[PDB]
Amino acid sequence: MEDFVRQCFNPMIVELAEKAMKEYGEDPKIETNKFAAICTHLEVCFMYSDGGSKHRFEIIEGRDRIMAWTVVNSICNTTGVEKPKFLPDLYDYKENRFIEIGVTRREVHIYYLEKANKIKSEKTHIHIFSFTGEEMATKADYTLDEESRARIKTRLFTIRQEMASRSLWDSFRQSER
Amino acid sequence: MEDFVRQCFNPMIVELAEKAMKEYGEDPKIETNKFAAICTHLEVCFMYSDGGSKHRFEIIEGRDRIMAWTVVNSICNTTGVEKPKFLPDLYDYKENRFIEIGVTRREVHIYYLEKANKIKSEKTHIHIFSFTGEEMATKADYTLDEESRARIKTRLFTIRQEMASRSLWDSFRQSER
Ligand SMILES: O=C(O)c1nc([C@@H]2CCCN2C(=O)COc2cccc3ccccc23)[nH]c(=O)c1O
Ligand SMILES: O=C(O)c1nc([C@@H]2CCCN2C(=O)COc2cccc3ccccc23)[nH]c(=O)c1O
Ligand SMILES: [Mn+2]
Ligand SMILES: [Mn+2]
Ligand SMILES: [Mn+2]
Ligand SMILES: [Mn+2]
Repeated sequence: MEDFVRQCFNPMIVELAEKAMKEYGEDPKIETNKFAAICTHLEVCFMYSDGGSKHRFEIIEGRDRIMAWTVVNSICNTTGVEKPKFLPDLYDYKENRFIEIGVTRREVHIYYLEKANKIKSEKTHIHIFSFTGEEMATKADYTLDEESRARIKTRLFTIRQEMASRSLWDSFRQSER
Repeated sequence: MEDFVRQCFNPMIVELAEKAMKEYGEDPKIETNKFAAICTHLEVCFMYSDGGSKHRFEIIEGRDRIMAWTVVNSICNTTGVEKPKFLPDLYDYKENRFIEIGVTRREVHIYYLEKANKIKSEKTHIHIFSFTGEEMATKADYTLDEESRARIKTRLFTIRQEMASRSLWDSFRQSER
């Protein structure tokens, strides 16, 4: 599974995931499933910010803590939108809202409720994806066009198939909570 | 001059410049001219990467050292281009070359020679801008279109005028070497 991650994900995503795990005392060599989950979530967030017009989204995930809050606070001062208690993943300049992106191996509705009642913030938009092709967003507002969401859902589908071909999918799908 | 920097530059550029100065033992409150020079160089590099087609440029400046070399090494493994000895500022996916960007207050030809004989690498492309409107590149290959270079040269012109209106230009133009 470790060799699959460094093979199907770019070195920039792999390095970001390795730093996030080591910041919590986890070895990517041992918790290889969470290693892949972080890479997958990072890849989806980067594809999400490329699926609209130019400069429509500001990336917050992947940045270090100080720069991430520098971007968040700069937006709240310029646009007046409320400041989130936790770091979101994107900001929609067109819709004037923060975006939280989730990638689940289980069911898409369980992850939305778990992330909605955990974020608590009324303004932050939520958009969940899954490896089987489902997606659900806040109030059915999927932000992106059907073509940009299709390449994200197809990308997750391709990842699921490659690990299934490598007999790594069921161990990955199982270890989510 | 310190109040001008935090006013005319976004908080993301200001925070990046403050970190770069503190990594060398310099206080942005005292060396305010180098504080502005770092912000200006960062702003030009970010506008440069927005002046072509989407995904035409990869940003290397502004990243921390580990991520910057992660991007550089990933490009040298994917495209086979030679690995630079020093971190460049951008990579041109269309031209398959690294880009070094310079912003000088003096003359544009002195800065090109000083940066050419210092980089020594034959493949790295050089592109210098100035606050008065001059620009020169490697072998007259300016990479960008005249419209994208115009908004960069106009931006530097606007910066020069605001500090001149604040009686800060001549102290800034003088402290370059
Ligand atoms: O998309 C998501 O599900 C998502 N979830 C989070 C949650 C809730 C807030 C904190 N947190 C973390 O995961 C912190 O990191 C670790 C938490 C626990 C164990 C970890 C082990 C290795 C690496 C990171 C870890 N934070 C988001 O920014 C986000 O996008
Ligand atoms: O554009 C350019 O002129 C440009 N110049 C450089 C030069 C040469 C390589 C090192 N270096 C530095 O400036 C390092 O930082 C400090 C060097 C010295 C003093 C400093 C004080 C405060 C903050 C940074 C400082 N490096 C580029 O990446 C680049 O883009
Ligand atoms: Mn996140
Ligand atoms: Mn997320
Ligand atoms: Mn540089
Ligand atoms: Mn430079």
